[PDB]
Amino acid sequence: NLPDNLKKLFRSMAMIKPDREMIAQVMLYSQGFKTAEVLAGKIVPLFKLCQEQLSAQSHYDFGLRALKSVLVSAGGIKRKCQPPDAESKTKADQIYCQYEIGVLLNSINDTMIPKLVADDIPLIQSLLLDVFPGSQLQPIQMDQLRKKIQEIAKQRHLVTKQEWVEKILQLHQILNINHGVMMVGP
Amino acid sequence: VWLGGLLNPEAYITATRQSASQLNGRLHASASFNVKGMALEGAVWNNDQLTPTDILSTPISIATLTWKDPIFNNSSSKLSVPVYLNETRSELLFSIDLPYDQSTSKQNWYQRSVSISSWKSD
Amino acid sequence: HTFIGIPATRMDKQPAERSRIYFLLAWFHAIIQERLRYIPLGWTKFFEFNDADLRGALDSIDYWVDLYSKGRSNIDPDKIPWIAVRTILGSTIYGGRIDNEFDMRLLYSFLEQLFTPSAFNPDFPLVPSIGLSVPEGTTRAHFMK
Amino acid sequence: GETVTFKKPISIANGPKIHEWLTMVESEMKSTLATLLSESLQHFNQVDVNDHSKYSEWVDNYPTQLVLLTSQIVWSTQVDQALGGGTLQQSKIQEQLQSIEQTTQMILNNLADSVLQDLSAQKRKKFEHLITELVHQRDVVRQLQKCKNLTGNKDFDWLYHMRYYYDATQENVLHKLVIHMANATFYYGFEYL
Amino acid sequence: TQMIFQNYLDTLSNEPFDPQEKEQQKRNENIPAGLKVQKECAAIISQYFEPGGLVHKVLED
Repeated sequence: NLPDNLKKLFRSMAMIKPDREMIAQVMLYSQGFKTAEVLAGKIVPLFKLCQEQLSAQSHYDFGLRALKSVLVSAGGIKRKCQPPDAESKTKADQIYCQYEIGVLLNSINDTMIPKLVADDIPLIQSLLLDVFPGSQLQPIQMDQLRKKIQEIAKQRHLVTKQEWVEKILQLHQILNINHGVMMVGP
Repeated sequence: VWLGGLLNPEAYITATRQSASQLNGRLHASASFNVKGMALEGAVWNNDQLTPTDILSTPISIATLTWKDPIFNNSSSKLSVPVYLNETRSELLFSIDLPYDQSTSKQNWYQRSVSISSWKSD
Repeated sequence: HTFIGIPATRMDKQPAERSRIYFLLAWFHAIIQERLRYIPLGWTKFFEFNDADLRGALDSIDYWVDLYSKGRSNIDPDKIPWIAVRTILGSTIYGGRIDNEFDMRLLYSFLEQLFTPSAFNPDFPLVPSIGLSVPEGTTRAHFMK
Repeated sequence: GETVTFKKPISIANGPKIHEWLTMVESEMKSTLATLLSESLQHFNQVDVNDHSKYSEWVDNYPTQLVLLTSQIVWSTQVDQALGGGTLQQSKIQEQLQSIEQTTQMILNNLADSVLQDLSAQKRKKFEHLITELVHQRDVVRQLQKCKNLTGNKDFDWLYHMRYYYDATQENVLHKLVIHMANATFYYGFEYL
Repeated sequence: TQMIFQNYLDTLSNEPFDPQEKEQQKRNENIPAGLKVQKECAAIISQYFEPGGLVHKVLED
């Protein structure tokens, strides 16, 4: 595309598709994940799928920026999640390998499912197992807020429905990750 | 199936992967799916190996594509063939390894530019 | 055409094996460029193989081919850093503007087919089918004929 | 939020004009970093690698910008003495390299656990950066341990990458560090980052 | 929809229509005629709001 008067003064370098696998592997290492290597080979695949196997919405994004953003959160999450001869290691070793996979999911579930829609929330579940078998999403351990949230609700004559309270929390989490959060909805 | 004829080959194939993972679990040529209607451009099918030919592109009755892991060793000797979406070669679907007629040097096969098309007008 | 730019007061300079390599570049540069009119068979797309690239390569060749033989009227083929010259003319000049991996694959075959120690063998094969082998010479005028 | 006291104060009180003292900070900025880089090389070059107790102290002594260069300059030279010059049985070079591939590998883990602990962000990014860097070193080195027949500290399988070489024997203080990659050679601008 | 209906009803026998009664009740709590009326109304209609009730059947149609 360079002007017809610069395609001989410059040196073109093709940067079509990057190296997510690598970027992710090392990305996790800086967080403290000892599994990273193994992990990355799954986090990336999940993304590639979620983009072509989850209802194509307008507020859906699985670019590189997304993959980096999530991996970064997994760090702080892990920094606050105390981890758990022959057949002694193989068994004990696997357990740890899982602890990391859980922390990773906790991040996906933190800043990846709030984006999901209705018909997509079930599909993502299936996809997550094929990628992260040894685990499944967990609840929102935030009793602190849930307590004060349930108070204001009844105060504003609001129906403290379950699914409802869930979203308010979806914000507190995603906000402490992506300083720029946007709430799309009808 | 008629891959190239579909509306989204990229999707179908990337789906037959996990369906094949739900079972016995990289792609391979010949638990697995079967595609029909392809077209080998540059060579021809013979004795189960890519062989030279004076004719441009020839059809492919059908072929099996398994997702094993193994048979991927003697590739250093085999030839790599891209599976675009059509003659345009402006859209790659998936790479595939296929044995070739070792009569003609490997370098010749490279400069031979051999690829496989899914959709083909007529 | 490729030669109208390559002066004798730069191609006949020591080592003596430099005259060869230049010609090789002209041939390699004449091929890859000639194939653009046979897309998608010649190439997946149409890469801008301008002369500027060629000029750059000549400078690089004049580096490695003149770095490991500065002063000597000759130089041994196997003593030339082809893995260096072929890489520079591959993923940072000619193939630099290549996006399709399979395109580079093709490209590099031409490189590893002309820019190598075996490319010096007397009567090196260029276009066998017709009977075309590298001209045994060591000067500009020599190759021109 | 990082700080790096200069090696030569620039009293603006003396009466320097607007650009007078300004052109000075630029000169000193490069001067400071110039010297610090050398001192860092001296410090690291006098500390145990396994002993991560002191290592964790070495990092918190210099600016992240420099903290990395040192690890890069150190990595560069080590890979050479491990390749020789066309002379050194396959085992020789492969053995010399196996070490570096492991030594740095051990460090990654020491930091991998140190990052998972409590520590500010500013101080963290430094470690997060070092991590990323050492990962490059070990990875690159491994790529070498895959080449059955290597030449020496001049093989392209080594020159392909961007190596960093220091030379305290140099007259200048800036020009001491010479970056290399392929046949190209540049000079570290010493621009505080 | 059922959630919204309650918000309206609740806010009725809670939030006074007249702004004066709201200020006078806010400084007195730390039942003017108005707010008292609202309640009686909310009760008479309440039954129609619940699941399947009038409002729903009409709002849907």
